[PDB]
Formats: sequence, C-alpha cells, structure tokens
Amino acid sequence: RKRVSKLMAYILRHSPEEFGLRPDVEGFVSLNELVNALKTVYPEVTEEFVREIVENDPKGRYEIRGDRIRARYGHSFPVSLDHEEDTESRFLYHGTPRRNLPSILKEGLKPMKRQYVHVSTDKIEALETGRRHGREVVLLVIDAECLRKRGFKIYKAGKNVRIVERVPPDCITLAV
Amino acid sequence: ERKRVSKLMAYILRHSPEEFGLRPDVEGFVSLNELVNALKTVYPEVTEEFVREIVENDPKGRYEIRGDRIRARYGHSFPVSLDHEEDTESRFLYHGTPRRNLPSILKEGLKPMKRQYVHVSTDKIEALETGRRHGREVVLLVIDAECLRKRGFKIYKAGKNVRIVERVPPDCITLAV
DNA sequence: AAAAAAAAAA
DNA sequence: AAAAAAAAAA
Ligand SMILES: Nc1ncnc2c1ncn2[C@@H]1O[C@H](COP(=O)(O)OP(=O)(O)OC[C@H]2O[C@@H]3OP(=O)(O)O[C@@H]3[C@@H]2O)[C@@H](O)[C@H]1O
Ligand SMILES: Nc1ncnc2c1ncn2[C@@H]1O[C@H](COP(=O)(O)OP(=O)(O)OC[C@H]2O[C@@H]3OP(=O)(O)O[C@@H]3[C@@H]2O)[C@@H](O)[C@H]1O
Repeated sequence: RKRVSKLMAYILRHSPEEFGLRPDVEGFVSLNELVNALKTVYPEVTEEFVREIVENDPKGRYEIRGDRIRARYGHSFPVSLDHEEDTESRFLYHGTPRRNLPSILKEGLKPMKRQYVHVSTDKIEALETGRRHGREVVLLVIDAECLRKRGFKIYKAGKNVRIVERVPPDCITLAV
Repeated sequence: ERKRVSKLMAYILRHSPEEFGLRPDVEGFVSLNELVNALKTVYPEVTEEFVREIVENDPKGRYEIRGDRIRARYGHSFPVSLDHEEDTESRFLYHGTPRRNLPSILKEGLKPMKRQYVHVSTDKIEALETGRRHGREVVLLVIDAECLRKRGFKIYKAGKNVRIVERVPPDCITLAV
C-alpha cells in the first residue's frame, strides 16, 4: 500500500508523461490509464486497490472525480486547483531543517520545485514533513492573517495541508 | 583496450588500491604480479607484457616499474613518499583550469584539492588539455617557478612534463589567458 | 588517467 | 509521498 501510494505520488505530481499520461489543467488523469501505469511496475494492482489507497490516505492526498484521479497538492508542474479558501485558521505551521533558516528568515518560504508553498494546520505533520530533508528540524509558526492582509490566500488542499503562493518573512512569528 | 586498461590502472595506483586488495608501500609501489591479477578481475585478457607495454609507451611517464614493483608517479589522492628529482631548470610552468575557478585561485592560490600535490606542466598544450577535463571554458595559468622556489615550494619532476609542487601562492601566477 | 555499484534530493 | 535506471566529479 505504501509503495504504490509513493509511486502514485511520483506519477500524479511530477512525471506523468514519463508513463505516457497527459493530465488536464486540473491535474486529473483517467483512473483506467493510471492502473495500467501502476501495473507496469506492480502487476497485482487493481482499480479497487487504487480506490483503497485514495479512500484511506490519512492526508487526503488524492481525489477521484468520475473516471479521473489526481493528486490534490505537491505538484512540481503548474495545475489549476479549485480548492476552497481557508479563512478559518489563525496560525499555520511549517517544518524545515535548521540549515534553511538564514535564507527563510530573509526570503521567506518559497515554493522551490513545487508550484505552491505547503504548510499545515497541525504541528506534528509539519514537523514530520521537515524531517524528510534533515535531522535537525525546526517548527515555523506562520501568522495566517499576516498572509491574507498581504494578498496571499491560503487554500484547503488536504485534511490539514494548506497551499499558498509564498510566505513573506515577517509572517513567520516563531521558530522552535 | 590500451586506454581503458591504463585508465583503470590509474584508478588503482592513485586512488583506491585497497578495493582490489592491494596495499601500497610508502613509495606508492605495488607488486606488478598482484596488479596484473587485479586488472584481470575486470579485463581477463591483460598480461604482464601488456602492462609493461602501457608503462613503456605512456606519453606522460605516468607509471614506473622498479624490479617486481609498479607505481603511478603522481596523481595520488592518498599521501605517498616520492623520490623524484627537483626541477631547478624551468623558468615558467603552466596550469589549465576552468574559468569559474579564477576568483578562488587568484585569492587562495592553486591548492592540491583531493590529491597530495598541485599538478603543473612544462607544456602549454598538456596544461590546457588537463583543464579541459573539468569544463569547456579553460584558461592557461602562467607560473613563475622562481617565485615558488624563493617561497620555499620546491618543484619536482614527476612526469615527462608533469611537475608536482606543494601549492602555488597567488602572486606566483603572473598571467591568465 | 578516477572506476562503477547502488541509493535516493527536491 | 519523488520513482529509479544508469552514468560518471575529483
Ligand atoms: N526560501 C527558502 N530557502 C531555502 N529553503 C526553503 C525556502 N523556502 C522553503 N524552503 C524549504 O525547501 C524545502 C522544499 O522541499 P519540498 O518537498 O518542496 O517542500 P515540503 O517539505 O514542504 O514538502 C511538500 C509536501 O510534500 C510532502 O508529501 P505529503 O505527505 O503529501 O505532504 C508533504 C508536504 O506537504 C522545504 O524544506 C522548505 O522549507
Ligand atoms: N584554490 C582553488 N580553488 C578552486 N579550484 C582550485 C583551486 N586550486 C586548484 N583548483 C582546481 O581544482 C581542480 C582539481 O582537479 P584535479 O584533477 O585534482 O587537478 P588537475 O586538473 O591539475 O589534474 C591532476 C592531474 O590529473 C591529470 O591526469 P594525468 O594525465 O595523469 O595528469 C593530469 C594532471 O597532472 C583543478 O581544476 C584545479 O585547477
């Protein structure tokens, strides 16, 4: 389950054309074609097995609309997402290795290779995300009203994941 | 064939002889019989006569055979004790390097990097061809050899034209072209 | 003239 | 949650 969901993230977010799949402007690909692509590496994968990963994913990583499937965030190619805006959250969190602090405190959170900067409404998931890149990880606290007043709307892309264009430095209130 | 074996011989004698189960002495020498068997793990058709042909015909004097022992004469990334003669004849020496290294070289000077010694040449072509290994935009550095000797950095005759030195201070670099 | 296995950033 | 064959700095 974890292995296929990882390769599903690589296909839907980064290199769908590597498997001969062309996503539409919303990032959607046909579920039938992705199953055949997943079968190129793991032949035992079925459409039901794919619907299990989407239905049970603890982050709401994937979305199925009719006969199409997409990753809801994490893209490195630009897509057109229709997620609802988050006007509720007061604070948002981002985990990052300690080495990135001088540049983040100066330039703010940039999207890097992804289309959007990714933050979370949860401290654990934010810190867990940052641990993917290093050992000494710090928790960044982001004033969500600071972002809105500066014209950077936050969108509800996952259960707790939130995407935003970028985070200016003075919207980071605390590093722990 | 000849260029492929000579390349692998450069990797064993200069960089990782332990990977092939070879322990060099303090001069960098390895038994010629043991190196032949090491080259046979990759290229089974290599014989001692083939190896001796590479040493005798190498256009840079890369390798030295003393009795039953063989060594690379320079290029080492592990420290060795070389007995090469001192170069007291050369007035100028040459070093090729990519254009991007110039600001650092002009400030810190030529440093050995991963090798034991800085490598220069008495020949301009070989110096530029050495730098071409690292990039396209290569520049020719001119080195006053008296500047080096006066500053206590002796130059040694390691190859036909290759010369090894501890380091090259910046103000011994007279020209970059 | 520093070969080449095998692991995995962003 | 970016898989992964395969090539090659210094
Ligand atoms: N200005 C700046 N200078 C230097 N460095 C900066 C920077 N401004 C930002 N940085 C750092 O650059 C990294 C990019 O890495 P990148 O993978 O693009 O970003 P993230 O770690 O946010 O991951 C995304 C999603 O992917 C996971 O998978 P998922 O479980 O589906 O969700 C999770 C998660 O939401 C990151 O360390 C960030 O601080
Ligand atoms: N201060 C500084 N800053 C930045 N950069 C610097 C530097 N001070 C020096 N640098 C550059 O760092 C490179 C090291 O690369 P490295 O391969 O170690 O050096 P060389 O290119 O001199 O090659 C060795 C032998 O290897 C070939 O094989 P060979 O035919 O047997 O002989 C030939 C040759 O003598 C090099 O670009 C140098 O300028």
